[PDB]
Amino acid sequence: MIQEQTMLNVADNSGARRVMCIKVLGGSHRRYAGVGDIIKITIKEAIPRGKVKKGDVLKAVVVRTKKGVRRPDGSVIRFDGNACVLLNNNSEQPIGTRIFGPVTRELRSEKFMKIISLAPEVL
Amino acid sequence: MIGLVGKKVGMTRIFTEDGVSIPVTVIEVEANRVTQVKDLANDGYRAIQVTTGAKKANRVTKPEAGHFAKAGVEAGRGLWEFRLAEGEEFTVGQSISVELFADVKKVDVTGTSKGKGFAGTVKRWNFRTQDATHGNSLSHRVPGSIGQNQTPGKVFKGKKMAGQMGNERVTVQSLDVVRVDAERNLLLVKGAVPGATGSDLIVKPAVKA
Amino acid sequence: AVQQNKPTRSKRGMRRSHDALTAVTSLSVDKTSGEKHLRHHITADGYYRGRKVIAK
Amino acid sequence: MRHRKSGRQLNRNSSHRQAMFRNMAGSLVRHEIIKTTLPKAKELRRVVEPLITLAKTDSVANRRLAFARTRDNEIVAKLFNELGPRFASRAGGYTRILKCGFRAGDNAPMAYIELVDRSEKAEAAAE
Amino acid sequence: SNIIKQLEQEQMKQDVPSFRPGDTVEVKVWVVEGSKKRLQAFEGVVIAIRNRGLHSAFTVRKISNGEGVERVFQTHSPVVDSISVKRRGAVRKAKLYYLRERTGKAARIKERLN
RNA sequence: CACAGGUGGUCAGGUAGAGAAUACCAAGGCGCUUGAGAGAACUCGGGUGAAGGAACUAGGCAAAAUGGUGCCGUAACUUC
RNA sequence: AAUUCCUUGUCGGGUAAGUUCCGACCUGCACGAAUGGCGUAAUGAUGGCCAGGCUGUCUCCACCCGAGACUCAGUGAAAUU
RNA sequence: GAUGUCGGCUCAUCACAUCCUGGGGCUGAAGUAGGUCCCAAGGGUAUGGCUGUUCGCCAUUUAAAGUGGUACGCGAGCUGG
RNA sequence: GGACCGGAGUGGACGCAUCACUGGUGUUCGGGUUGUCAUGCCAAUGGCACUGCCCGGUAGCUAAAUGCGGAAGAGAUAAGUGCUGAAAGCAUCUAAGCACGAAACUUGCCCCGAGAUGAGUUCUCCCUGACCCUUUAAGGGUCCUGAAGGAACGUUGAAGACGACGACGUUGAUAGGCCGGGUGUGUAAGCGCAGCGAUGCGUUGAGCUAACCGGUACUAAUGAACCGUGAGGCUUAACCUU
Repeated sequence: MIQEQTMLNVADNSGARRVMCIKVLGGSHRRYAGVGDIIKITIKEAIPRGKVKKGDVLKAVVVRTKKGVRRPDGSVIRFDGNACVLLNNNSEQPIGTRIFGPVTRELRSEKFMKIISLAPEVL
Repeated sequence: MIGLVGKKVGMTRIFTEDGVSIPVTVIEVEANRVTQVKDLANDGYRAIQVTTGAKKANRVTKPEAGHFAKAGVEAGRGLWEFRLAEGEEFTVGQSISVELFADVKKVDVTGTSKGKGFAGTVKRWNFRTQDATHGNSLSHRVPGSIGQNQTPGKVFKGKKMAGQMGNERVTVQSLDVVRVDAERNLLLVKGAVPGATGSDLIVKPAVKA
Repeated sequence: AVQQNKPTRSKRGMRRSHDALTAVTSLSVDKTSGEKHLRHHITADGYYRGRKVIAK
Repeated sequence: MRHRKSGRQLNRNSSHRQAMFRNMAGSLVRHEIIKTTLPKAKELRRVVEPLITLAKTDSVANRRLAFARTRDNEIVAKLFNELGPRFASRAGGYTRILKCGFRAGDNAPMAYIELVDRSEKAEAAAE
Repeated sequence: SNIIKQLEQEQMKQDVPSFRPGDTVEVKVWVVEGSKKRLQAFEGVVIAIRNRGLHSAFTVRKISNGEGVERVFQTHSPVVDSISVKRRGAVRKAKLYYLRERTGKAARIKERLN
C-alpha cells in the first residue's frame, strides 16, 4: 500500500491464501498505491490445480485494505485485511469466475467490472 | 485595484447541495474606509490608503490618532496602501464589507502564517533522518554534509540551515469562494488558509498565470 | 577545534561592547514612604501599592 | 515554542511536580503566608484554588477527594469547615502574590503568596 | 447568519436517533447508483459514539461474506438517511476500536436498556 | 582527587517467591555541596508510533517481540 | 573448495530477477590420508544461507518525556596561538 | 615537524561534446515512427535481485532509467563493509 | 495502425499551507486493571513498581489527512520559416529593408528589500530659551523649562533560545481564579435493596475534568522616575511686489 514488495490475500476463486506485489502501475518515480490502482503481482501460496500456478506473474487491483477507503463521502469504509482481484497481464479484466467478500466503486471501472455482475456489497 | 483586509476566525467541514463533505475556512472581513488617496508624486500613478478595523485607542500614538481624526474620527486598527488606476474610489468611508469578492469566483488570499518558534530549521527543509542502529554516530534529523570542497572553500549563499520562524507573509493563490454575507463580515473559502484562529490576512482577486 | 593565530585586545573589547550592568532606566519612587526601588516590587520599608506588606 | 500548551517544566516528571506543590500547598494552609520563588508561586495558584473551590461543597466523597492534596488529618478538618466557607461570598481569588525582585547579588526571582481574608500582621517593613 | 455557531448550527440535524456504543443498529445510507440516487442499508454493532458538533460521526462493525467490515458514518450529512436500533448490549467504554483484535464481549452481551 | 572505579570474611524482616532471585515495604541508612531560572531547534537516553513488514544496512546488528507454572503434546537425525 | 586460475565457470533449486547460498558437474587451479582422510549425534558468546513470529532498520518521518542545549549569579580552567 | 579508504549514506552543486522537456532543418519523413541534425541550460529525472559496488549481469515499472566536472564533490557530517 | 493548436477531466513526481476532515501522538483528563505500601481498621482514597500496565482523550503538534501552486497572455530574441531586395541590368531570407519564431531572456506569478549612505515618496504628531565668557557655519558654562515619542515595569501571548514581535494595565476581560458553556471520559462515593459470598441492582444518561470558549474585577497589572524638548547649519536658484 504505502510500502512496495508486500503480500496480499486473494478475493476471487482463481487461487488460494496469498500473492505478492512487485510494482504499482501508472505514474513514474512512484511508491504509493491504493484501491484505484492496478498492480503487478506474483503467485506464491496458491495451489497449482487452480486457475493460477506457482511463480506465475499477473496484474491485480486492491479491493480491501486495513487502512480503508475514505473518499466516497469523507468518512472511512474499513476492512480486517488487505486483499486483491487477479487480472490478465496483457489485456487486464479478471481471470476469476466468482468473487467473495465486499467490493468498491473503483471495482466498477471498465477494466475490472466483469466479475461484479452479481452486484456485491459497497459497489 | 485594492485588496480587502480580514482575519481567520475558524475552520470546518460542511455539506454540498448533493450532501457529500467539503472543507472550508471562515474569514472575518472588515468594512473598507479610505484615509486620503495620494497625489501622482507618490508611487508613480495615484495611490489609495485604506483602513478597516477599529480599537479602544489607548496604545495608539498621536502620529496615528491625528490621521484617524482626519479620516472621520475612525479610531482605526491597522493601516494599508495600494496603487490606484482606472477606478474612481472615494476619498472617505466606502463601507464595503464583503461585496468586493462576492461575485469573484476564486481569490488569491495573502495570509500571515502562524508562529512556530524554530520553524526556520530542519523540519523546514525535509532532511532525511539518521539511524539509531547500524553504527550511526551523533545524528537523528541533521543534514550531514552542507557543501562541496576546499576548491570553493565555502558553504553556498542561500543554503538551508538553522533559524527562528518569527512568522512570515505567504500567498497560496486561488481559493474558491463558497459563501459571503454583507454587514456580518462573512467570507467562506474552500480548504485551509495560512495562520491560526486570530491570524490576519488580505484578500485579492485571482491573478495566477 | 583551536585557533591558528591569537587575536588582539580589540577582539575581546568588541565581543564585550553589548554588555552592561543595572540598565533599569532609573529607579521607581514610593510616594507612601520616600524609598527607591525597581518597578512593581516591594520597598525595603515594606510599602507597596499604597500599604505596608510581606513582614514576618 | 510550546504555544497553547500552558505549563511549567523546570525540573523532573509530573510525580515530582505533584509532591512539591502538595507540600507547598500544605505549608500555605498551615502558615496562611509563604515566601517562595516567583515561577512556583505563579503555578501554585492554579492547583491550590480548585482545592478551596471543592472545600465550598461539603460531602464525604469531596473530603475523601481532598486527600489527593493533603493527607494530614487536621487540614481535612480546616477545609470544608473554615477554608472554603470563609470564601463563599468571593468570585475566586482566594490567594494573592506579592513580587519581591531577585535574591541579593543573584538571579533567583522571589515572591510572597498569602490567603486574602486572613488576620492582618504583615503591615510592617520588609527589611 | 452569525459568523460564529449559527453558520454551522444551520447544517445540523434536530432529530438524530438515540443510539450509543454496544447497540446493534441498521443504518440507511444513499449509495449513488450511477447517474441517479438510491438508498442502501448497513447492519452491525456501534463501536464509537457521535457527539463532536457538525462533524459528529459514529462507527459500525460487521462481517460480509466471510470478510471483516467497518463503516464510519457522518451524523449531519444528507447521505446518511436514518438509524434503527435492533439490540442494546452493555460495552462500558466510549469507543471499542480494540474489538478489532479482542473477542471479549464482542459476540456475547448483557442487555443495556439505556 | 571528599574520583559515577577497586577491596577478604559475616548476619537478617513483612507481603511475595523456588530463592540470598524480584517488586513494594519495615528497621536502619542515603538525600550523591555550584545556586536559581528557561522550556529552543537539535543531541543522547526513554514511551507511543496509522498501513506495509528488512523493501533498511556490510549484516534485522540494535530494538521491538518472546518471556511463567501445571498438564497434555512433540519431528528430522542419533553414539540410543 | 577458508584450495580454482578464467569466472559473476556450466546446470538444478529458492526468487519477478540469486557475483551470494544450497544441490549437481569438471577427460581435475598447484586436493589427498597422523603440520591426518571421510563421516555421524550432542555442544559452540562459531563463518555463510533460508522460513516463520515480530518490529520505526526502512518507504518517510510524526508526537510525548528526562537530561544537556538556552538565561542569570558565584567559582572559572584547557589543548592551542 | 601527516595523505583517515573506495563503493555507499546524508547534503549537494556545476558543465555539454544536451538524458528528458520547448522550437526548428534533413530523411531511404505515407500516417505512426525510427535514423539524423540545428538552436536551446528554466525546470524534471526511477525501483528491485546477486555483489563491500560503482560498473556488470538480471527482472520490473516509466516520461527515460543517461554522459562529464567538483582535496577521486562531501566524516572539525554518516558507514568502516 | 493512425493528427496538431485549442478546450475539458484526471493520475504521478515536487513544493506550500493548515489541524476542519480521516488517522497518529497526546507523562498536565476520565475510566478499566496487576503486585505492594500508607491512612488505627472496614469502606475508600493516596504513595510506588517504565507514564507499573490497558483503553478511550480535551488542548497542542502532525501526515499516513485535507486543501492549494506548477507558467497563460504580452514583449524581445536563437535555430529556422518568410516577404521585399542589392553588390551581380537577373537571382537570393540579408547587404540596406523587414514579417513570423522556444521550455532559456524581459514582463506577467511568490517573498525579502530605502543602510537603495547614489538613504525614493506621501501622511500624521510635537516642541517657540536664555544669560555669561571666549576661541565665533564656533565652543564652553549655568540657569529657567519640557512636548511628540522612546525606554522601564506589570498582567502575559496561536511572537520567542536571548533580543526582536502582539494585546491589555480603569482609555482594565491581559493572565490566574471564579461562574457558565463545551469537548473528553463512562454510571462514581455514601446509602438502600438483593446474595453465603465474589458480586449485582436502584438513585444514575452518574461522578470526574486539562490546555478550548463566553461572561466575570475575586486575585494580579502603583505614584512614578528616566531618556528625549526650546521651532532646528551654510549657499545658490525660483517664488512671495516680503
